[PDB]
Amino acid sequence: KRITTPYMTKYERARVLGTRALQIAMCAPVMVELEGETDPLLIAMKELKARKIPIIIRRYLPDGSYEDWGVDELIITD
Amino acid sequence: KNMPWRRLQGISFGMYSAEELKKLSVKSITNPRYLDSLGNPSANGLYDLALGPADSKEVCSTCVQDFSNCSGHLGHIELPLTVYNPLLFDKLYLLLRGSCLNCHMLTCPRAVIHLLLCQLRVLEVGALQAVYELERILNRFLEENPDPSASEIREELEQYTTEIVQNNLLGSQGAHVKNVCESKSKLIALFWKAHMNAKRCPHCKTGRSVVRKEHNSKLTITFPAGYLTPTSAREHLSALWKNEGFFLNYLFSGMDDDGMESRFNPSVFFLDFLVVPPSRYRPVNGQTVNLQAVMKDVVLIRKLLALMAQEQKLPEEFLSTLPGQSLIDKLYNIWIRLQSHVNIVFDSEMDKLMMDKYPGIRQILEKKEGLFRKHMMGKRVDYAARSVICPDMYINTNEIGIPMVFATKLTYPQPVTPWNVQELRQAVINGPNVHPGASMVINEDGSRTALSAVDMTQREAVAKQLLTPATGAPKPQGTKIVCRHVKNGDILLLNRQPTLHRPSIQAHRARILPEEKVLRLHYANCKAYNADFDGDEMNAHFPQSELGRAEAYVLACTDQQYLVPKDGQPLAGLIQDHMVSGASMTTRGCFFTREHYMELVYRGLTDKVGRVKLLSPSILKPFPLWTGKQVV
Amino acid sequence: TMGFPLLTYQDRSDNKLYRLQTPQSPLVRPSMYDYYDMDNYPIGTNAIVAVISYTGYDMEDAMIVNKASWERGFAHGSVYKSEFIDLSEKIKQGDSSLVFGIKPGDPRVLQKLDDDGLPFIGAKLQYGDPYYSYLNLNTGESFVMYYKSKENCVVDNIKVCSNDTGSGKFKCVCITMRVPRNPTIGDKFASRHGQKGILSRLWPAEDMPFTESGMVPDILFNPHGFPSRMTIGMLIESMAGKSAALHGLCHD
Amino acid sequence: SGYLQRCIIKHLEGLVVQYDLTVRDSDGSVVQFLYGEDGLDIPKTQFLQPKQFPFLASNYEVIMKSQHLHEVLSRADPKKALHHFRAIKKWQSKHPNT
Amino acid sequence: ELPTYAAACALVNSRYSCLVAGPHQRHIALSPRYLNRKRTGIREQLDAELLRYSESLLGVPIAYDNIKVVGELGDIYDDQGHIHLNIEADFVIFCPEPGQKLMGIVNKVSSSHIGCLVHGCFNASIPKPEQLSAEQWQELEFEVFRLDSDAAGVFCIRG
Amino acid sequence: QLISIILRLPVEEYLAFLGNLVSAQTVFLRPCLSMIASHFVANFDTCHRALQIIARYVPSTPWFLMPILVEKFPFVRKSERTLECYVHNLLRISVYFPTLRHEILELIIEKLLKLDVNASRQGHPVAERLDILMSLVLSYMKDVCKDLYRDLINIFDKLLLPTHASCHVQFFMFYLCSFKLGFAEAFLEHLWKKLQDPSNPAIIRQAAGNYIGSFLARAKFIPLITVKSCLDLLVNWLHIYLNNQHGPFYSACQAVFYTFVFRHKQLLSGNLKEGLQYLQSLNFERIVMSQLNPLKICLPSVVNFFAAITNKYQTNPLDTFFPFDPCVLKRSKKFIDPIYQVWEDMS
Amino acid sequence: MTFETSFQFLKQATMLGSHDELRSPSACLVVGKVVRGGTGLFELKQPL
Amino acid sequence: FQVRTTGARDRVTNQPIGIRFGEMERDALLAHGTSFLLHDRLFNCSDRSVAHVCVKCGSLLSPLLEKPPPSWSAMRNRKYNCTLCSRSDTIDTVSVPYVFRYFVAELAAMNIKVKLDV
Ligand SMILES: [Zn+2]
Ligand SMILES: [Zn+2]
Ligand SMILES: [Zn+2]
Repeated sequence: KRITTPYMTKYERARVLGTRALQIAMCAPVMVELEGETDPLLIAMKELKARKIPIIIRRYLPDGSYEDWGVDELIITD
Repeated sequence: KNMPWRRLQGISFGMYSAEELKKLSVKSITNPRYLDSLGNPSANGLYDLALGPADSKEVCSTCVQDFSNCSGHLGHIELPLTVYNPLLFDKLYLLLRGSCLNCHMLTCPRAVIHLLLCQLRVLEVGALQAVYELERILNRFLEENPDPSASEIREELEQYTTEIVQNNLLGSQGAHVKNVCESKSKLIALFWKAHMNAKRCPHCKTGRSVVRKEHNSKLTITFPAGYLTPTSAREHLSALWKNEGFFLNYLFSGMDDDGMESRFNPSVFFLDFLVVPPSRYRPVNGQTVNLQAVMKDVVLIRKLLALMAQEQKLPEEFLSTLPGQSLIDKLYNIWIRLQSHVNIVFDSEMDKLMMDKYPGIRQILEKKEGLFRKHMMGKRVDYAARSVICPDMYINTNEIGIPMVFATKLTYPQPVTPWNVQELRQAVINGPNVHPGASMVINEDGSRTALSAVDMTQREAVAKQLLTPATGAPKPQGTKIVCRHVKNGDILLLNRQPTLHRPSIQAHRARILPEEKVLRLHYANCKAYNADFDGDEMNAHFPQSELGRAEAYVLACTDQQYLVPKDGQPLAGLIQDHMVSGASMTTRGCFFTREHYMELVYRGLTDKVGRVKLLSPSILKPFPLWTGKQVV
Repeated sequence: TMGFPLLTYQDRSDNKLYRLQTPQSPLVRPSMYDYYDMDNYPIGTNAIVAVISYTGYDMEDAMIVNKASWERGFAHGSVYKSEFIDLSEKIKQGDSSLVFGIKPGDPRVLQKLDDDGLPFIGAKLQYGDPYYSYLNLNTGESFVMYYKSKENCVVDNIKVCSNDTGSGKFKCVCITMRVPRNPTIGDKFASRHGQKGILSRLWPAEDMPFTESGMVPDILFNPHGFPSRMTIGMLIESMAGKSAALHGLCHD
Repeated sequence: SGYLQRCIIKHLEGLVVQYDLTVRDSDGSVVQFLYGEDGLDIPKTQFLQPKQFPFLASNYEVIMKSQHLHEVLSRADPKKALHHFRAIKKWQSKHPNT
Repeated sequence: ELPTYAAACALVNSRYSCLVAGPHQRHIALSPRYLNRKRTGIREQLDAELLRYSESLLGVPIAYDNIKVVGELGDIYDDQGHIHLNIEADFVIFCPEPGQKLMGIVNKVSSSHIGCLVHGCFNASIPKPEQLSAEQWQELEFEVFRLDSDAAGVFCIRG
Repeated sequence: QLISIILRLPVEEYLAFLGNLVSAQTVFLRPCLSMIASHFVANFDTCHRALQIIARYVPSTPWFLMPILVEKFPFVRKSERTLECYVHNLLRISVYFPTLRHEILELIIEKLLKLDVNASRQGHPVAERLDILMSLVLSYMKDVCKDLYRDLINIFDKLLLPTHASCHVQFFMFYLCSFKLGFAEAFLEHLWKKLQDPSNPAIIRQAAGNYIGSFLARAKFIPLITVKSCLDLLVNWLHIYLNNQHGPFYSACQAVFYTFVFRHKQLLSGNLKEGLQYLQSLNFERIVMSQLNPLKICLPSVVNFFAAITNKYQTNPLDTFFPFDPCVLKRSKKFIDPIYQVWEDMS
Repeated sequence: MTFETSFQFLKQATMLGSHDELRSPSACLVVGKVVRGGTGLFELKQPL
Repeated sequence: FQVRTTGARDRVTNQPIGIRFGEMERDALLAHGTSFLLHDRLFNCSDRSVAHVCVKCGSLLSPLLEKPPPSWSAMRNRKYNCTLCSRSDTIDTVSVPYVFRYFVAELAAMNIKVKLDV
């Protein structure tokens, strides 16, 4: 039973592409075929385009309820 | 590795007891001399090394650590006679101006104390539907039969306040709503301002022991048929709480458990010891001399009490000529001077007389030169530069020109991966004075390397041992991080005062312009910052860690902060030359030829990754001509 | 205005004297400028100002100076810091025996200060150089003090001052120091019609729009400083100074 | 006016917008049930005006490349929230003046 | 010598050897280089944890099997890359209590020390006389009154 | 404190009193081994017998011993005799301790990495200290020689293959795996495994391919059939890449070309047959004429030498470094002079 | 206590012994904590 | 030009002595919705410190680490002790600013104890 926004807001995209860029850095396993760039944010932003970031988001409602959205499920805007 | 994961989910504060601080303290001071004559901190004094260390080179004598590893230890100044508590002196006076000495009760009517007891145990749960229902049933039970003989409880009030507390018990944590704390502060304020006034005692039917207060240092009783000492005030008020602890602890939800069944004691209104703050939290001071004044007055009190404990004369319950009343051997004035000095310690408005004061903890905490505005909500930051802005236009609107006097000092810690190596190899080879990038690297186990700028072998040595975990630790927890210089894509966070709206701080991409000493902005930015180029000076904050770069690309970027929060109009455009140039170029009369159109288009664009596609002539013959609208 | 303040730079000991090397007289000026003889102490330099929006670094109260003209001497100046040093008004411990002096064989002051404790004259000073060294004569413990300012200064003259009688001991001195202070980017100009500019970009001379007579300009002024400020007087002063430099006249 | 803005800031610092689109304080207290009585943002409401609808009827296909999802599944299902706009526009033909 | 499991160290839950084989849950601060290849990071952290004192499991472990994580969602914190877990593990622990019987393997004999081993690895320090006599003395069982757990990767018993 | 007074004194009766002092509630043996390790800077044989008696009295002290080995290493600025005696005593400890040999080997190899990178093939006292320590460890490897090879493979894959621009630490593996054909064969298997695995980073793969080329092109105890099989596997991997399709492709092509240049005589059998070894000229015709052009990223002197050889026979910092023949002439003579093959590419 | 009169709103919260649960943006930067703003309005999980 | 990196720390509130972020800029960063740029500039750059709390009580000035024993690292313990409760268990580390540890240790002069729920 999950009734929240189907879309990924800008703050979602900020935290996902920040943690995943630190989950590319700190010698963490990269999960896409790449060309040789050296910035973690470009890797973590080309993984969002390829639906590869495996993060679950706990969108807290004000009660304390949480819905578990996957980054794969959320429609990102172009 | 070695970092806290235990968060915090709530805070609460109440008073220490007089027993808790005695075993949270370490050393008693007993010496009114804060510094010696040699230069060392004073032995068994106020900057004693049994407390925290008074410098950065000596250690502590309680837990043996230096200034970087300790936090100081609490001492205490023993007080031989009891003083009032300067925080809760006003509520003590209001618990004596509404109480009397004949019967140890309070002169308030008991038709409303039971109502406030009955409501403030409901709002501890936070029901709030029945703060009017309890006064409705109080008025109905008081009109159907008048009964002053109901002394302790009323069964019809207590049936509801034990019904909606036992039932509806799970919402003991949803009491933090505004509607609950508003109502409870309202009811307690109506109590202290409406039902706690001095009146003739209706329970004992005798004369009133009237009390009155002056200049926040003195309580005086009167005669029913005069300086109220704090020892007799303890011996009086303790009996008051042993009679009225069922209600005077649900006003004062105090130390723990919300004062349930006589928990909050009369030990926090009265002080017989002054705990000093630790030595490193008061640097070498205005707050040490307050404690020295208290301690010298304690020396005077001991000088008096050694003479009032004579076997010839014992009046207690010249060699000291400097006390005031030289006639009588009592000297209440010394003790009220001690309580006034304690008032000087905790505040500086409860003192009105003593000129040898320096501001106490209220003036340290309250105003804009305090803590919550100067040090706790806005802090002096690191990794940020400041310089004068100047006009520039051949850099992007999401761009900032940065000098190479800032890109030799502004450093970003990059985690060494096997993915972004051979770029940080070059940025250790360069050394900290040359900017394609350079270093100040820290190793695995956590000590800095400090590569020197005069040599080259001791920099290529680091530039080859980078990716290898050459420590040999039993657990690999982290990698080497190189303190890289700022390069031509990095976000600096740009600040212009007064920061009066949301586009008054933005995230601009750095661009290291060589041979300069000013910041540079494009002209579209200097309307959102409200800049005027005439000596305006900006702060260039540089996010050190890595989640400070993600909102800096996505959220705080200049590109999306094109509109204004006020009504959504654009706050980015082109100011002065361009509105004339585009009104004259795109006029119907302009006709370029083929060599000029191709120059204008490539002055407009610059090194874009892509084939520059072109239009065709507006006039094909007699000459290939391009109108100025075709360039745009 | 940084202008030519005074003529007696050696016996005056002000804190800051802003001198302008090579100031000129204005070719176009009112008659009151000569009634009071303001050419004894003139304030600014003439300039060949074009009103063109040539560059793009030339907007919102900013202007463009030719770099060659800057390198040849356009509005070069100085600023004369002068520190009055006393050893009993500032430094005060006991017995007042503080004379400027060196102990023979001190590595701090080796070949950087003179044999009496004061610096040399003409000696360039930087941050962290020895600046004066004084000698408590009772014991011999010579101290030292270091030049704690940012800018590069040149020691210009050093005056040794006694007291009002003439029997004071060698403990007062007033070191006067030149600081060169040329036009850097971010230094402000103006005209005589109340129209400030800030120096934004020193444009190389071959890039300037040269005229049909051969001339480059010297300062480029934006045509968007005019219509909100309505200084017609800078237009007539431009025509007037051009026509006064072409005829040998000085125009009223 | 440092004082007025400081006081309105520290009395409206907590009022963030929640995943159920109701503006709430820092203690769950409900201030509004939709933000600003229709739930929208102040930047993103600039072209919803009727003077700017021919900009959005031309340029119709430039927008439908970040907005492909209103001719395929999981959206473009108005039939639960379009019955209301036949009910309301049906009730207002039997009750003209309210 | 390396401590293997080897059926709870050859089933030493027997006479003159007190122990317990119970599950224990610990706290995991995992380096984020193991988001694929997960199990070797968990057992690489735990191999730096064995053969010493801890708080969740009390005395000392010797072996472990079935190192699984409670809950499928790890706790990536706010500004953090270290993904956080909690591992249940079927440790084999033993700790000396006052009034128990333990192992014994004699090394030497002196006037004030009998050196007894605990399962061939841990050393038990026992005084040689009981203040009665210290002349004639020829598996040992003893009593424990205090415990002296060491600091760096080893363990001792004061018997 | 009695142990600090007794242990600071340095025979048989003192050894018996030392045993009496270390039985004695063995908690107090934590400073004693550190005070012995501070006395490492004759008497050393008495220290060896003392450490044998202490560490064979109880089995927990070898498991306790390794932070003392981490901490009590005499520094790089200390002289030649101190480091030589410390490494000699540490290799003796590695002899009589079969369990603690891995910690000793990884400590010595990390410290020789730190002494190798500081001395970058002379543009000089630390280079001579490196020479003495390398000759001592290679004499140890000659005196001892599978578990030793297993430990050196582990510390190689943990330390040296991530280390770029190495000059002397690869010599230990080079002299170890040259003693047996199977050791060099397993080392080539491990390098081909590190080059073949796509989950490893490409920098590690290119460094491993440079190590493959440097081992196949500058070794004398290697047979020809193993070189033929390894080059055949490399060319088969190049064909697998060229069937459907860059970095490790260029590294493998540079390794194959490097091996062909430094083995120009051994890659041909006889004078001239109807076909050479594995059709290597047709192999070069189908590799060089591709559209990827691998000759641009390689070293141009190697490309010119390869072009001259193929005419006569009818990333970049990861490819710059090579194992260097010149060294310090004090102690590395009798190891490098046996199994080095002549340079200058004269034919 | 950060807005105005930091000594009375300390004194009431010592008398009444008040809690706060730390969801206010002024409060959660006195202590070290992420503001429940846009990027504090959720926390972040990963399977396995 | 007030360029700052590894600035000197003062005695009370060991934070940069430095360039000021400012109380009104906090407001604009909260208006963006960038809680982590704000957590960086306030917490991570200026005055970050660890604090040891007895999680049962919650006090911060209650732990006392003992001195090392005179056995000279022969079973050196180096543990923490809530001497309010004399128990050496669940002394957990938290991350709070040093100015907050000055607020706690200055309310402690005012006889005010602050619980922390960890
Ligand atoms: Zn201490
Ligand atoms: Zn009465
Ligand atoms: Zn506690």
